[PDB]
Amino acid sequence: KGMKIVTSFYPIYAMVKEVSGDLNDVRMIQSSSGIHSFEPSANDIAAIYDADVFVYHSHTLESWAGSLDPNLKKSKVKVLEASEGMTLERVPGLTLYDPHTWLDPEKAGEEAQIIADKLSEVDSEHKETYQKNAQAFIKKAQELTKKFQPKFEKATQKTFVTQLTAFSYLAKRFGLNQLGIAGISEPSPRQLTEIQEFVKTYKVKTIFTESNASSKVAETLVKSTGVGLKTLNPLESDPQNDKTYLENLEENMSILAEELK
Ligand SMILES: [Zn+2]
Ligand SMILES: [Zn+2]
Ligand SMILES: [Zn+2]
Ligand SMILES: [Zn+2]
Ligand SMILES: [Zn+2]
Ligand SMILES: [Zn+2]
Ligand SMILES: [Zn+2]
Ligand SMILES: [Zn+2]
Ligand SMILES: [Zn+2]
Ligand SMILES: [Zn+2]
Ligand SMILES: [Zn+2]
Ligand SMILES: [Zn+2]
Repeated sequence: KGMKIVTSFYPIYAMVKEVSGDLNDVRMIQSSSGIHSFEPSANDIAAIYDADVFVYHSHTLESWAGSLDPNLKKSKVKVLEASEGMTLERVPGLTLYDPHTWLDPEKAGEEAQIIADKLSEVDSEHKETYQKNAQAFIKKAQELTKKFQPKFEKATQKTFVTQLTAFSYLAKRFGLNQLGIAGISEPSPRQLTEIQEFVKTYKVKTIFTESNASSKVAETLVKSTGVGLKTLNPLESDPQNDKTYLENLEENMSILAEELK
């Protein structure tokens, strides 16, 4: 029992719980369905306003976080932006940035260090603990990287196609390249030829889709490309299981390393 913390979505909950080292109680706004386009409910906003601290990933994703001001209401709350001053990257083809930072383990460690630095500024008593826990995270996240950097170096092919384009940072970590499919749901006889040419050019043996994807899109994908489907998890929603955040990242990069080697 300590500071009452409430987080936006899963990865923030996980990072705050790993940095806090169970020093205090942490909760998460239960974001039904999508977190990428979601404005909070009455209970959620009222409960974050009655909490010791509420932390969110970035203003480029949780736009509704900047609409808060405890000074003009119940002001028990400290609003922390876990990714303040991080180096995000514009989206190709165009100001909009790609907020999917947390999928890169080293960038996840960067965000965890920021979280620890901002949480020790609010909880002096236990700063030595925060800085400690985070510094262990950085180590693990580092080890993980060194575990996969070589097998992705030996990787024959370094490109993967996905229905969910949320892995730019994970790809840049290991020198890979992600691409997207240009057919969504009933494709034309011309779009079919184009997709065949695309699958040929890039020698695509498998198309990746969001975890718990819809069946209607998977069916048309398999029918249009002619290849099987594997699953990648953006961790936008807590996959209820007993695995640690870095283990959930290792899962994604294991799937990738198997497909590419
Ligand atoms: Zn208290
Ligand atoms: Zn989604
Ligand atoms: Zn997303
Ligand atoms: Zn910001
Ligand atoms: Zn950075
Ligand atoms: Zn001290
Ligand atoms: Zn404390
Ligand atoms: Zn490195
Ligand atoms: Zn399903
Ligand atoms: Zn869990
Ligand atoms: Zn491991
Ligand atoms: Zn899993």
